[PDB]
Amino acid sequence: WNGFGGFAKNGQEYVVRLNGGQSTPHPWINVISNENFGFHISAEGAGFSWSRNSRDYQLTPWTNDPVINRPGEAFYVADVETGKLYTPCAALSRDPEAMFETRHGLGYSILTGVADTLEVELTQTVDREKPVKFSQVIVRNKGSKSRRLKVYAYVEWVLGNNGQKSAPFILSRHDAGSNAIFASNPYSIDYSARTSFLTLDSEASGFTTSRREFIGRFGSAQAPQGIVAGAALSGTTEVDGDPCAALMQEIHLKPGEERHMTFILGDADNAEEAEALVKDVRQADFLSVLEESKKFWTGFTGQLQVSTPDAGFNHMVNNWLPYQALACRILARTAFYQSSGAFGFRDQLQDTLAFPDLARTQILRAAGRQFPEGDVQHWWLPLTGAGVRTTISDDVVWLAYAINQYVSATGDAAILDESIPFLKGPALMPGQHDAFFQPETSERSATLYEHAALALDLAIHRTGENGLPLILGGDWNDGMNRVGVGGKGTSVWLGWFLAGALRDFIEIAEKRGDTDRVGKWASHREKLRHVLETAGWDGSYYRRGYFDDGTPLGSASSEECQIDSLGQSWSVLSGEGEEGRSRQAMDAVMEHLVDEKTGIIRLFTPPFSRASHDPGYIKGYPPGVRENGGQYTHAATWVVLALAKQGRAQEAWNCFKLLNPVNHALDAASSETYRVEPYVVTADVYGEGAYAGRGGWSWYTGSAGWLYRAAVEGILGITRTDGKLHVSPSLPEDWSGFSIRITLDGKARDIAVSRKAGTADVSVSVDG
Amino acid sequence: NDDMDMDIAREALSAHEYLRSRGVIFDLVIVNERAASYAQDMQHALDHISETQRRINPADGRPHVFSVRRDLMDEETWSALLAASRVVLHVRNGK
Repeated sequence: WNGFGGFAKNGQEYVVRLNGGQSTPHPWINVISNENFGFHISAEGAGFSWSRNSRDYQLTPWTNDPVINRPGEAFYVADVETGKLYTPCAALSRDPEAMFETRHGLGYSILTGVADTLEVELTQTVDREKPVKFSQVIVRNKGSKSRRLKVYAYVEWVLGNNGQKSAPFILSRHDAGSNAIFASNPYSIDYSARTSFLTLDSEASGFTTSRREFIGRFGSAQAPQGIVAGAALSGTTEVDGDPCAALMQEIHLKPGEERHMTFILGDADNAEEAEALVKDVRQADFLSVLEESKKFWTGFTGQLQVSTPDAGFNHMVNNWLPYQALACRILARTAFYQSSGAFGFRDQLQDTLAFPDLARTQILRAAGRQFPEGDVQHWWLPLTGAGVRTTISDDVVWLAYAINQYVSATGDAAILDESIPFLKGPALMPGQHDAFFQPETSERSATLYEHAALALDLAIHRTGENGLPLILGGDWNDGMNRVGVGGKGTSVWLGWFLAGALRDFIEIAEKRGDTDRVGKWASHREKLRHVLETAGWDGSYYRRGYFDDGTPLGSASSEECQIDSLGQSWSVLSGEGEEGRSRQAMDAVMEHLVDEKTGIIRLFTPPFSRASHDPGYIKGYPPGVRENGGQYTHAATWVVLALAKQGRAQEAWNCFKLLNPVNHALDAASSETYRVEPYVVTADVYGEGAYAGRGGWSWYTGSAGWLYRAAVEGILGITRTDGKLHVSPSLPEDWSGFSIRITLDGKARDIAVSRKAGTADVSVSVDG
Repeated sequence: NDDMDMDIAREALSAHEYLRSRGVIFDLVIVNERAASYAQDMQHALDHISETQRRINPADGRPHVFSVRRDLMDEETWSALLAASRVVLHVRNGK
């Protein structure tokens, strides 16, 4: 219960209440998407439509302005006789005597506005398979006299990458036999055959495709001017400097009945295809798809259910974390802050790690992008596939991690034998770090074995004189670039990760059978681990790496980046290393964790203030934000996983409660510094300077899935080792017991865990 | 499309260079709508005056001067170029 909004029980609905004029510190958006469509709606008015991919394709202007956030879609139900307008959105009505209530659910939103006895309910949802979005407007009158109202639907058509470029070259047409408005952008680089439609399920009284006539000068979203300066909305057909779409319907409602209306917005290729789509949708029903989406989200999120005593924990885990993962790092790789629609290689590898067939699809898609030289495409487009081939090192071995994890989880060797063609291109030139070009398919087929072998051989060839893997151009943290570039930039995290991968690759090679390569892997593992225990220790913690000048990184002798946490976590996360050295590393990690007053988990204790070895553009970051010594949930998730795995469960959950956005500083109004939605996990949290305790770049984060895995395997203790679910419980001192409800292959189990052990169906020991 | 004017071209390129000096950057494209009877002569005449402006700009690729002829390049591309222009001016019909 906060001053703005909270939950609606069961962790499936978030209800935010506001008056007329107030607003959240940041847009409290909810993202709803499908395989080939998506949008997200704030708590007071927003909307961001895209047909194929974001950034390159978009429908409404994407103004990531936290302070203003001018809405792109508006709906007015203004009065005819009196003149006072009304709007379900909270950011449009300036009347102080108004009540707005926004409910964000699993794949839908409902905004209810009450102002002077008049009720307006706007329900936004999306259709599966067919890319299109539905908006139901319900007008309810509870007064004593009949009222005449006009319902409006305003949205500005911008298409392509950025606005104010394609604006003078957007064609708008109005269908006569159908109540639809069509917008096209022939002046586009690639998407020129795509047309967008705004349609009404009834006869629209008027249309106006022009911002000059709808809003015009001396006006804004709250004061459209044209809404009150008369009502003769002229039908605009000529192409002007500002494209939009406005529909006007006259309604006369008597007290006692509710008026229902449906608006349709979509985009599809081909004019006749769009015509067929709008024709089908016009007589298509609105509710049935809504219950279909609700049932889909309930079933997908209902596979795993918990009954822990923690109220906040019972909401993020049940629905919100999987929903965010699916809507951000699976379907729609775009939020209000970051819009990266390209399929990141490592992103697509690590997104599917908490589940079944989705991981198989992602891994085969990733294998489909690979060069015979050994390296892989960093990212590509879903349709064209034209991406980049950079010098990032860990990308190739991330596929190795994904494949070995999939083998460990499922155990199906058939996926290991699949046909995957190679590619070809201009390779690389030793004067740059990346190239765009366009990859072309070839006729050299192989399976995952050859791809893994090529990636591993590339990693072996790209090794330093000290034995540790080179950084070349960079690593996972792209901010720490310009450390290699023809030099000797080594790392310990990469060595840990490669050792962890080979620890099971030796087994899979022995099962398959190859001695000339397993001998090489054994020798490499011995050499690498000898380097790690010899040239990998600072005295109390693991280092980070070495610069081109030989200066160690992650040591106390440097003025910046003195203590790290990634290598310390991955020391036990990979599995190798000594127990005492691991415990000392955890004790050192506790240094940057004691900062409970701010409530973050810093990555590097000394922020990169000045430049001494040019570790990249991290020095460009303000000291204390993002990776510049700030907080990063992805980094801390591995830390809490390591804490749970080693045995320290109480400390693991104590740190986890700090990581959980719920019950984190901002509870009701106690910490306005957080400024970001508490029902989703964020990626950047600031803990230095005047903005200490402020989050940033939520939703679109690669930490939701990792946090879900940490909860499932570390806190809950359930895991999928080989077919049968293994239970390794370690409860805190404030839960006593709980119950896990899981389904698999149509079989449902309700395992009740007490303080020591037990099961509801029958008594059995752990790992049963 | 006249070949008698042969004076609005210098004024147009003077406007282009004046605006490029003022700060705004835009591309000046000249289109030869005449057939092959005098297309080469018109091309030579316009080159003789645009060669002093199409030279490479020190420290800023090719400068914002373009010359095309309707006789060679395709009619559909010609229509696309005319549509893509925010403003169209005719040598005969105005000044």
